[PDB]
Amino acid sequence: QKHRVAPPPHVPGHLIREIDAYDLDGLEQGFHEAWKRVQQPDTPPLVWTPFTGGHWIATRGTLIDEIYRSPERFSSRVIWVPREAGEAYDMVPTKLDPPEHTPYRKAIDKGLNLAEIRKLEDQIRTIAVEIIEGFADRGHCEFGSEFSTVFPVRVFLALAGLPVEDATKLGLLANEMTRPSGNTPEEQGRSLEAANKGFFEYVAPIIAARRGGSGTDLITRILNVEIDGKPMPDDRALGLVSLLLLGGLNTVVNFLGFMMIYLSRHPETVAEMRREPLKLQRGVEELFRRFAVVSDARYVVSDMEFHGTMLKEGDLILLPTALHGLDDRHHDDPMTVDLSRRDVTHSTFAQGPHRCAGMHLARLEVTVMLQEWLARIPEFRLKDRAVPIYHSGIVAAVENIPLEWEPQ
Ligand code: HEM
Ligand SMILES: CC1(C)[C@@H]2CC[C@@]1(C)C(=O)C2
Ligand SMILES: [C-]#N
Repeated sequence: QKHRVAPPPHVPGHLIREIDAYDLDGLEQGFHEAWKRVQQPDTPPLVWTPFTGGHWIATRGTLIDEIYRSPERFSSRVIWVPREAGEAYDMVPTKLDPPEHTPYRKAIDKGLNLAEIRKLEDQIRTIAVEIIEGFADRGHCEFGSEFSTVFPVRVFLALAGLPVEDATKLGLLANEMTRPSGNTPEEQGRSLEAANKGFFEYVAPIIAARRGGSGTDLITRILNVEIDGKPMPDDRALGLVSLLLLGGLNTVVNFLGFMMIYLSRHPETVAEMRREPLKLQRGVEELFRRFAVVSDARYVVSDMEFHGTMLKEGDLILLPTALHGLDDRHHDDPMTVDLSRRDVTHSTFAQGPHRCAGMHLARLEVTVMLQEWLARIPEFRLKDRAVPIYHSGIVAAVENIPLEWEPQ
């Protein structure tokens, strides 16, 4: 049974669309495909759904880009749907607007800037090689459970100086953040609250131990960046370290599954990467354009008209990032990966002040993964008749990716 809310007075009937972000119509065919069903040639730039507590959805790339770039009009004070979950959410600095956001972002950038990420290339490569060597000779693997859920997790836990045995409990918390359980807004709110608390409980002793610490790990490094001349307060630190884990341990995992399903079905595209290593390197950003996974929100700061649509203060707008990179008004033949595509503009990492702090790390993980994968398993396919299973929410997920190849 689907929970519906009645539309508020300012939402006209002709803009209503029954879209469930947590269980999209057509999701069994794929997450991207399911969002693309929403983006029809004449569909309005903003539509309103009665599901998930009632909210807007931006349906075109130009709006998505603009909203992310405009924090004075579209605040991060709520970035999740339903509102109850968004109000429970306590991660830093994603809940902050400038100027409060800026010193926390500066602190994160001390650890995640491109020059720092470059130093990690060899470590990341070693991890990828070790995992791939476990199955390359075998001729098959279930890519989700044996690679995509393993590689980024080992990379990030190593970088954060945390034990690998914590991966399972952290993954469970992350799943309830990005796809909270429940069939009511209030239930999903409670699920998010519990997961967010679980994170805080995990990180609290780590913060206490690493304040003023001598560790070289990512957490010590970022934690000990001063905020306005003083140590970061406890409340902010909890949200900050939690966010690092949430993003670092999960988002790339999901991206890799979608990417690899496509590649498994497009041997010609894989062959291009194998034959031209620079095409692989220069083509990674096209993969980010094509396999967006985040759909999050902003809070309308003031009553306004935006793209011909009346919005009220407090309205939530969901931003399905896939609808920028895959917008046929921005990219011709948007569902094909064209490694030589010159314009790859997308909002896979969002835009504006919150534009993904981990984006250099994401790009490097994917680049290293492809290089080491193709070196050891040059050709591969999805098992005949296999059906991946898809999940939609604030971050998309996919499982059951059985690959097969002739060992080289
Ligand atoms: C495929 C990989 C990734 C994707 C698609 C992605 C996507 C995003 C998006 C869309 C945002 C903006 C959220 C918003 O403000 O509404 C974001 C922010 C962020 N991401 Fe990522 N991310 C990825 C990887 C990573 C990694 C590996 C990390 C490592 C910790 C990370 C850390 C962060 C942080 C700290 C923010 C908040 C930045 C701020 O608020 O200033 N991300 N990410
Ligand atoms: C939606 C996000 C991708 C963004 C960074 C990590 C994430 C899960 C958040 O909680 C904010
Ligand atoms: C970002 N996750």
